[PDB]
Amino acid sequence: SVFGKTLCRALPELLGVTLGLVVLGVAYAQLA
Amino acid sequence: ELWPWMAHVLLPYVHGNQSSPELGPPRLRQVRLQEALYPDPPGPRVHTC
Amino acid sequence: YLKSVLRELVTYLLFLIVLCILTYGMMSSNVYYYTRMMSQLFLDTPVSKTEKTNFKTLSSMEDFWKFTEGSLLDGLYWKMQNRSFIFYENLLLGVPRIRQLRVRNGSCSIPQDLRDEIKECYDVYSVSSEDRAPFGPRNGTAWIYTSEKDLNGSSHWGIIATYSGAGYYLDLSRTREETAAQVASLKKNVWLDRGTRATFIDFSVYNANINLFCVVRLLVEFPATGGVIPSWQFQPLKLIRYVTTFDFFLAACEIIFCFFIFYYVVEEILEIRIHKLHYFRSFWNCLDVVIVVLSVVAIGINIYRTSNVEVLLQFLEDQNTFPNFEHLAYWQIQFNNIAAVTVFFVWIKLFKFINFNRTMSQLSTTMSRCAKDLFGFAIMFFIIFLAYAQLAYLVFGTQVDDFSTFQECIFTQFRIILGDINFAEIEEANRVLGPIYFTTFVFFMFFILLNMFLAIINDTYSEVKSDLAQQKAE
Amino acid sequence: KYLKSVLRELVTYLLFLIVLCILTYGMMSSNVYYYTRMMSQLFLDTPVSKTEKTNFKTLSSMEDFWKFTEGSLLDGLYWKYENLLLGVPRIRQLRVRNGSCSIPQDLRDEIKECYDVYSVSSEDRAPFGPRNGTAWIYTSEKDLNGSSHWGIIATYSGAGYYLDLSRTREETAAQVASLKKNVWLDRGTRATFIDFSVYNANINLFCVVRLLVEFPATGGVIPSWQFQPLKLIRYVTTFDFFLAACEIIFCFFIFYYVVEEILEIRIHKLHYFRSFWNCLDVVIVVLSVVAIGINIYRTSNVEVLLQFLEDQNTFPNFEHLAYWQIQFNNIAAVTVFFVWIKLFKFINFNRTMSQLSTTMSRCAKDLFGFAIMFFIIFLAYAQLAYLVFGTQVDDFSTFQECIFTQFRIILGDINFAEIEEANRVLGPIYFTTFVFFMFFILLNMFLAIINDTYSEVKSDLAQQKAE
Ligand SMILES: C[C@@H](CO)CCC[C@@H](C)[C@H]1CC[C@H]2[C@@H]3[C@@H](O)C=C4C[C@@H](O)CC[C@]4(C)[C@H]3CC[C@]12C
Ligand SMILES: *[C@@H]1O[C@H](CO)[C@@H](O)[C@H](O)[C@H]1NC(C)=O
Ligand SMILES: *[C@@H]1O[C@H](CO)[C@@H](O)[C@H](O)[C@H]1NC(C)=O
Repeated sequence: SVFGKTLCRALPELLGVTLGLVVLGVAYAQLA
Repeated sequence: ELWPWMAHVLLPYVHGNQSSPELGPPRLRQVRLQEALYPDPPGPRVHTC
Repeated sequence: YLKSVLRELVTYLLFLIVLCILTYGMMSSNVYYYTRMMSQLFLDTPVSKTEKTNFKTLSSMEDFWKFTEGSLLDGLYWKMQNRSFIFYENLLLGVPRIRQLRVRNGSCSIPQDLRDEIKECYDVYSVSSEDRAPFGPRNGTAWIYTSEKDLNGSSHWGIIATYSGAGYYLDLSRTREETAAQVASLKKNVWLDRGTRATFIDFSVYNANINLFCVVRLLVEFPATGGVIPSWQFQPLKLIRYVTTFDFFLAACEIIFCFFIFYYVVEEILEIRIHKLHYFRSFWNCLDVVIVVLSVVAIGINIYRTSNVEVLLQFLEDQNTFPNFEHLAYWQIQFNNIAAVTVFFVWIKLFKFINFNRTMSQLSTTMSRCAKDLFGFAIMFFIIFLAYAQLAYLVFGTQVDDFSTFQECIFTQFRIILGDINFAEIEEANRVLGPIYFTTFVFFMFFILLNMFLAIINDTYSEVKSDLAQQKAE
Repeated sequence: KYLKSVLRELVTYLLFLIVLCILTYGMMSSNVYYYTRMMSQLFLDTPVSKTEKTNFKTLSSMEDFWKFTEGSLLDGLYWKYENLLLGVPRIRQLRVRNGSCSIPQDLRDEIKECYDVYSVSSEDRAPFGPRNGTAWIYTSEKDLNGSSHWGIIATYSGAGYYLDLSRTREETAAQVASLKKNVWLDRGTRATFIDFSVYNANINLFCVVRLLVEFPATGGVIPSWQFQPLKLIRYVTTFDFFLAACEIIFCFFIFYYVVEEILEIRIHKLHYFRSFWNCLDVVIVVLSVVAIGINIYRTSNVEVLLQFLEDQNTFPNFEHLAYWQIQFNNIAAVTVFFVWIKLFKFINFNRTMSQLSTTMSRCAKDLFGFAIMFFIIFLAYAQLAYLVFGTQVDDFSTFQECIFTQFRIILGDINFAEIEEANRVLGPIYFTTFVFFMFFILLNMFLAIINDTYSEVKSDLAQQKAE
């Protein structure tokens, strides 16, 4: 039962990391 | 070269002794636009059509 | 405190990614290669052979021939290797139109004492003080003394040069031969005479290499007391509705964004009706409503802007010989606003910190420990990496063709890291001690040296977490 | 007291390292690559004939070899890259004798001879063909300065039927035609060597070239080549005087190191081979002593080639020089690696570097204990792949080839176009069960150890600092 709890609990952090990824990715093209 | 292509590979494919029964003749529906195009400067394509 | 912090936090994060995606999509900024070059080709050129009489510093009030028969003449007849060719990056479109705002007699009352010296000069913009008689030599309407109020044009309300709804103006032909003849006729005569306060012109462009529309407005405000002020307002406008496999993803993102705005607007009305109302002194309920209000805009603007742009671009052929095609000025009046409104809330929306403290940036600047650790690893990784490069260059120097020059062994090893091994001749060049190199390099680069980097990252994250927890729980 | 001795040791080590780095880098001239590349492109890429394309790299029959020895070989050797010949080329043949099986009695009536795979006990020492001269009479290994070669299939001996060609094109062509007219490349042949050397007076660089053709007992042809350039004057300008000075100071440095080591081991009778920084210093010293011995050996006899630029008429035996040059390079390239690695004891002066050092010194035991359990599974998969695919893929032919192929798979360089078609069942099973047990399980264990030990050591070190 823990394999679902440990994935539903860490969702905000994963979304934050993905947000960091996408903002750095759009920055990578904004200097062009 | 489209005309030689069709005359050489496609027409022998459609007809023949038995040659892959077709069930239907072909068609060549075609559009014109009416807005005559002009060739681009030298080079295949710059960005897009 | 167990649902919301786990619900609108996640919703806001997904909202953030969704908006950033079509922010990227919108972020074309081809102007730096399509409007900067276009402006330089139209505003950085010498009117004379070599002087300062360019568009940056206007030549003179009596330089009508020197100005119009210059870069301006290089717009109607742009001849390169009557014509449209400047730098092989733009073409012509529509029909030129130049407005000569002549402030004729009416500048000041003329008494019987000293009116014989001067009483009609280029004064401030007015109605009964503008061009009322021929602004100099003109047999008929060359210096047209008529008010073009019915010209379907709105005054620009310029600060440096006051703009009115009337003023002498004329258009050019589909080429420059007639335009040059008219300019010469008006220079031998007087139409842009000393009474002319400022001159205005508008133009369009095609630029078939990068399909778009360009709207340019040029203003020369030659003050009567001397000098001249240049103004160049040029901006693009394109239509890429649906031809590609990526813009459809942008349309889907826009639909998802509209659904998110609906979700946030159907959610905010309940916070005012059921929940106690007239309570906004929180600075947090304030952003929630203003963001939604601004987001409603640019949704009924983007659709309207697209529809209007498509409608205008549809009639792009009948202006070859038409009198005037400079009615697109109304379009930019919106296009820049949506260009501004879109950045008047994307910051504001990203300006929401209810979820995590703003002043707690002390753990985003004390992470220099991570940077320091990452530097004591690059000097412990390059020593092992250079020793292997030297060994490869000494063993495989003469045979492989990749470990030939020391500057090439580095790139070969980096390609090996990226999974681009060849191993067809590394082993062929030396049956023993050759595969040993590759095997030990792989074992020490992917198993024992790569993972210390991940351990460092892991420890940095754990330390940041622990410090933040200790600080916030103290 | 600690700082003074440590800085003295560090400065001495830096002088040693810089001397070694200058000495090794002054031995690499960029023209050696160009020379070998052009030699290979001339002798191995040009078509055998005008109307054919089967170059020496793609020989496919015992008849194409006879065209090569009259086509690209003569043209490249007796050119119009701008090199000149010295001595005379030599061609040698290794054969086996008839009757080397115990043929099964059942079908002994149909077949009549074996030419078994090459071995010392099955070599053909009897004369054959017209008993003219050396080309048809067995010559002992000792009579002719020979040694083993370790070809692709097996290691060959130094004996065999040899023949020395002539200097110009006509006589060599006539001799080759005479060999072809008779049956010199019989069905019993097992190896063919062609050896010679050139000077290329344009740039001072000897070149010793050896071509080998192998005929396996199952038909076919296997070509191989070896080109070794050499520079054996070494006294021409100021640079090589600087090089000699560096050589002598390097000898003095290694003398100082070895005497220090012998004194140290005299002090500590044992328990000296555990610090692991002495076990590496002794390896460096031994490697340097071997390198200096090889250098002395290969520089003692260099004059022998000097009386070959006088255009003699004989075969210059130059195998030892090339072999010892290769060996000396393969020793220098490892002593440099180890002396560079040894530098990991003088960079603990910082704080982060000290933590990394103690981390790696504290998780070495677990890493070594786990590299055994990893390599056992690795070898099990290697043996499985060798047994299943060891006949038809060509990537699992030998045993070590399986290990190298698996290592390349770890880097993500699988082909899978032949694994699945060589064995539709038990091949994909191997591929799938290999990725699940490596990228998911067995490569997430090194990181776990390195992730736990780093945190533990940082905690302990920080507590000690705050203690
Ligand atoms: C409440 C708590 C549990 O007790 C949950 C913890 C969630 C939290 C770790 C998540 C939530 C949003 C994430 C940030 C993102 O919004 C944009 C960025 C910018 C980027 O340059 C770096 C990264 C950063 C700061 C992210 C850092 C991690 C964050 C702060
Ligand atoms: C090889 O030896 C066998 C043994 O009897 C003999 O019959 C055969 O003729 C030999 N081969 C040749 C080519 O003579
Ligand atoms: C072998 O015989 C003699 C020397 O033994 C020599 O003159 C002759 O040319 C050689 N070749 C042949 C085919 O006789």
